[PDB]
Amino acid sequence: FAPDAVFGDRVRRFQEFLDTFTSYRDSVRSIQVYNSNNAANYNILPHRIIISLDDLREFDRSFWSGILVEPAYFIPPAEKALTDLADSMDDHPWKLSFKGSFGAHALSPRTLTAQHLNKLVSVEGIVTKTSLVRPKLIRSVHYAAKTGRFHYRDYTDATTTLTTRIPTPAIYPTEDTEGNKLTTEYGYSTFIDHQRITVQEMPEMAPAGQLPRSIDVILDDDLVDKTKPGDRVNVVGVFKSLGAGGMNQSNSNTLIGFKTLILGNTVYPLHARAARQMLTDFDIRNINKLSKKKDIFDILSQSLAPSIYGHDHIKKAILLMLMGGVEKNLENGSHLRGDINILMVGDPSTAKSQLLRFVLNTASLAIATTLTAAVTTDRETGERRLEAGAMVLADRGVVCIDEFDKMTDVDRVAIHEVMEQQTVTIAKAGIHTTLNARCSVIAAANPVFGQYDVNRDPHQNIALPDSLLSRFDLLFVVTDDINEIRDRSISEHVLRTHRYLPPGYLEGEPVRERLNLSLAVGPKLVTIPFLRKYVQYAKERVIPQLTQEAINVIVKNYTDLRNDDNTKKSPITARTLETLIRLATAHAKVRLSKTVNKVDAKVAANLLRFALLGE
Amino acid sequence: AISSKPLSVRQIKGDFLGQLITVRGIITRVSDVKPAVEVIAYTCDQCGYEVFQEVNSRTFTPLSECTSEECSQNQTKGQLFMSTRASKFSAFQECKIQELSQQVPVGHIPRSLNIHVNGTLVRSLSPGDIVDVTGIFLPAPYLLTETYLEAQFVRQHKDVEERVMELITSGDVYNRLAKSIAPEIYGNLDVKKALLLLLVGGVDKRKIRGDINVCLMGDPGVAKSQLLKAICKISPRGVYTTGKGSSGVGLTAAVMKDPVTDEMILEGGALVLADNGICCIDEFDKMDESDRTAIHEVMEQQTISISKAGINTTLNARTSILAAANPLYGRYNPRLSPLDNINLPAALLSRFDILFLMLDIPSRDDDEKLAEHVTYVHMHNKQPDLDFTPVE
DNA sequence: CCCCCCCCCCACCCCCCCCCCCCCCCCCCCCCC
DNA sequence: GGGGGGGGGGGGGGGGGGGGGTTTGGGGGGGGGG
Ligand SMILES: [Zn+2]
Repeated sequence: FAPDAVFGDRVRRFQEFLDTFTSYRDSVRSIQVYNSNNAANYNILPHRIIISLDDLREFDRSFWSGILVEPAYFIPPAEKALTDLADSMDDHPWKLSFKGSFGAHALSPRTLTAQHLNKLVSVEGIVTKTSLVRPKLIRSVHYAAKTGRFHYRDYTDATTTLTTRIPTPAIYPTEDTEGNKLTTEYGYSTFIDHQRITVQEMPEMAPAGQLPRSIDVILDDDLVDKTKPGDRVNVVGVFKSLGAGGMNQSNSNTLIGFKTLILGNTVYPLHARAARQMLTDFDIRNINKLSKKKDIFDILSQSLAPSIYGHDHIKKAILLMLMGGVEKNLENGSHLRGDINILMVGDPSTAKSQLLRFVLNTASLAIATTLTAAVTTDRETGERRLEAGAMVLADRGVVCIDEFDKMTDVDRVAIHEVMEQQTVTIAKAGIHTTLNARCSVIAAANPVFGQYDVNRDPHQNIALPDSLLSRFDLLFVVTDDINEIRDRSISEHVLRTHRYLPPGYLEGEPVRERLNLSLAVGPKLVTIPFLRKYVQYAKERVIPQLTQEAINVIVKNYTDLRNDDNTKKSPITARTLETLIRLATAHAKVRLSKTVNKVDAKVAANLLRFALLGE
Repeated sequence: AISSKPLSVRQIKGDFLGQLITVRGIITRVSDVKPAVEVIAYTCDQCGYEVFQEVNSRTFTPLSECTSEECSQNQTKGQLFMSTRASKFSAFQECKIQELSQQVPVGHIPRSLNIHVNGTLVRSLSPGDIVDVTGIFLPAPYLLTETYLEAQFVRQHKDVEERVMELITSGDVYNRLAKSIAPEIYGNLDVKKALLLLLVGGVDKRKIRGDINVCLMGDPGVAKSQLLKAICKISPRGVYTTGKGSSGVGLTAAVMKDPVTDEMILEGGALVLADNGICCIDEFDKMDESDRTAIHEVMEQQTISISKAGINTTLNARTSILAAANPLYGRYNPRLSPLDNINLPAALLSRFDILFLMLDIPSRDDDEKLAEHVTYVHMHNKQPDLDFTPVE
C-alpha cells in the first residue's frame, strides 16, 4: 500500500479522535494561552501533547494498533492533525507523546529485540552517558544579495525523521540558481536541540552471569535534559535501525550489525517507585501552638529516626545542627562562621549510617556523600572545568559524609578551608579564585582496624589528625553496646523483616525477578513533613539576637569547662566557646524565640558537656 | 529586553542562535592573542596589479591565478603571492566560559561555551574572571553544528598622598594601626605591632637583605589562621598558603605541562607571587624537604631554583615570611624547649627576625578576659573594642 | 637498615590528481601571381 | 621569386572519473616507615 493515499483518512480519523476526547483540545489551548500571556508582559511551554493509548484504543483499535506497530506511518498524520487543531485555535509543528498499557511493547534494553524494529516501544532502564546538548540544523534561511528573495533549505538525517528520506548533507548553499551570492540568516534559520542518552538495563532484572544491555535514546528540543546520569527512567519512542551496516563497499567485514536507536517521544523519570513545603493555616496554627510547649526539643528530636534505640543526645545535637547558628559578618565585612559541624565516630553496625539516612531525608538542600572543589578533565573534554564538591553544592545547606575516615589526603588538606573559612580556594590552571561553601556538616567514621577501642582517642582509633577532628563543633563516639533489651528488640525487628512474604506468594515460593517490568503498565512524635515545616517556619520567621544573661551563662560554663578536670580530657579552647554560642542560638531557633537567653545556654552547655565528656 | 537578561550557560538553547544574548559565568581558560585575516592581499608577479580575497570562515583556500582584467584581458596567467604587509588582519582571541559552580543542578556536569572576541575588545578577559558578556550566539561548521559566542560587550563583576594626612594628624598612628590589625582577635598587640613591620620592611642596599620575617609557634587555635588570612587581606602583594595547602601550583615551583593540551611552560609558585611582598605559611610545621629548601632559598638567595628538563634557572622571590609552627601531638608541653614540641629544625627558625611562642593556657582569669572579648564581639556586632580606633 | 609502597613510563563530500579527447595553431609544401 | 592557402602534426586546455581523508599490567627506580 502507498501511505500517501490513506494519509488523509488517518488525519481526519485522528481529528475525530481529538474532537471525541476534548481534554486534548483543552490542553492545546491551555499551552497556547499560557505562552501568549508570558509573551504579553516581559517559562515557555512546549508544543507537545501526551495522549493516552487507552483513549485511542477505545476510539479506533485499528488506528491504535497502527500507532503501535507502524508509527512511521501513523504518527506523522496524527501529529499533522494535532498541528491543524492547534492552528485552528485562535492566533510550527506540534508533537505527540504517549502513555499507558503498552503490553508486549513494554520492554527493557535486554528484551528489546530485532523483531521490534520500527515499532513503538517503552523501555524501562537507567540513564548513562548523557551527551552534551548540540544544536542541530533543520532549516537554513539566506538573504540573496542582489535577488532580494530569501532562499531556504531544509535538512534530513536518519534521526530527524521517523521514515527514511535522502540525507541532506549539512552544507549551507552560498549561490542562487542565477549565481548571485547568498548571506545566511541566523535567528530566522531553525536549529533544534539534540542529545543522546544511553539507557542501561536495570541491574536487578539482568539474569545470572550476564552483563546489563544498553541502548542509545535520541532526544530533541523539549525532551532534552529531562534526565541526568543515574536516573531510573521509562522512555517511549520508536526503535530504529540506521546507517549502512557494513553493506557499503568500503567494509570488507560484513559481520558487524546495523546501528540501532530509540527516537524518543517522551521521557518519564521514575523518581518514585517538597524542597520548600506549602503551609496551610492548620500548619501555621499547630506550629505556633506546639512552639509554646516546653518539651519540643525532646519531641521533635525524638521524632527523628524513631527506629533507633537510645541516642537522645545525638538526636538533639542533630536538631540543633538542622536549626544551626546565625552568621556574623563584623565591621569591614570580617566574616565569622555561624554554621555547625558534627562528627559521629564509632563502631560499625551502630546507628550512625541510619541516622545519616534519617537526616538526609529530613533536611532540605542536603547532599549525600560516602568534596571541596576541584579543576577536572575527562575523556572527551579537550579542556579543564571547575567542579563543585558537596560542601559547595550544600552552600547554606548540609552535607552528610559517611565513611569519612576514608577520605584522601588532597581532600583532607583542603577541608580546613571549609571548616575555618566556609569557602574553598582554587590554585591551578590560572583559575585562582575562592568559592562559597557555607554549609553545616555532619560526618561519620569507623575504626581503621578492629572494633573501636574506647580507651584510645578518635585520633588514635582513626587515622584522621586531631588538628582535623578538632574542627567539628560536636564529636560523638558511639559503640555497639551488648545490652540484652536492645538486642532483643532489634533482633525481633530483623526477624519480622526476614519473615516478610510478598503479596500472593505461596509459603516457601521463591521471589521472581520479573516483577517491575512485567507490571510496567504505565509519644506525640510528629510526621517528617511536619518536622520539615517546623524547621522551615523557624528559618523563615526568626534570627535570634544574643542577650547578655545568655552571655553570662556562656562565659560561666566555658571558663568552668576550661578549668575543671574536663581540661584533663580535652584542651578546651576558644572554638568550644563559639560552639556554645552557636548551639544556644540554635536552641533559640528551636524555641522560635526572638532572642537567645539564659535558658538556651543552660540547655546547650549540658549537651556539650555530655558530648565531649560523656556526663 | 532579552539582551538585558544575564543567562547562565545551560539556559543558552539552540533557539537563541542568531540573537544578541548576554551570558554569565566564570572564564575557565583564555587563549593567547593571534591574528586572523579579514582580507588577504595578493601581489601579482607578472603585472603588479594586486588582488583581494575576503575570508569569512575558519578556513579558506588561497588564490593562484591573477583574476584581474590587467592579466585576464591579456590572457596572461600570472601567479599570486600573499602579502602580510597589505593584508588586513584583525586580532582574534578565544575564551571558554563556564557556568558558576553554584548554578550547577544537583548531579549535572558544569556546562561551558566558547567565546570568540575580535578587534580592540581583545584581552578584556582573564581566567578566574566572573563576568557578564553580551554577544551573538552563533553556529560554526563542525547536521550538528559547533557553536560559540561572538563577544560584543563585557561587564566584569570586579588624592591618596593628601588622604594619608587624615590619619597622620590624628596621632599615635603606629600603635593604632597595629591595634587595627584584625580587631576581632583578642590581645597580642606586641605580636600585631611586629607583623605590621613586616609589611613596612627594612632597607636593602649594595647585598644587604631587607625583608623581615616572623614565626608564630605553640598551641593550635587562638585565631592564628585567621590572623594570617587577615594579614593576607590587609597587606599589598600578599599571599596565603599552608605547608601542604595551595596544592595546585604549590608553594614550591616547577617546570610543567598543560596536560589538557600538549605544550610545556615554566611557572612560579606562591613564593614568586609573594615577590616584592609577603608570604604567609599556615601549618608551617608540616611542610616537606622541598618546601623547607624553598623557604631556605628565599632567605638565603631571595629566589626559587629550577634544574629540570635542560633548564637551570633561579626565579626571583624577595618576600617577607609570616609563619605558624603549630606543635606536634596536639598540645605543647608549656615548660619545655620548643624543639621537644616542634618538627622544624632550629636552623630554619634562626633565620626569622622574631619568634613568638604562645600557649593556650587554661587559666580562669585570662580565660574570662578572652571570653569576655569573644562574647562581646558576638553580642555587640560592632567595635571589637573601644579606643582601638579600627582603621578600615 | 631493609623492605614495601607507589609512582612513572610504555604499548559522505570535497580536493587533488591524472587521463583522455578535441580543437586550434603553426609550420611546411605547393601553386599562383 | 615571394606570398598565400591547404593540409598535417603537436601541444594545450578542459572535462570527467577516482581515491583518500584509553585501560591494565609489568618492571624498575625512588622514597618513606618499622
Ligand atoms: Zn596579474
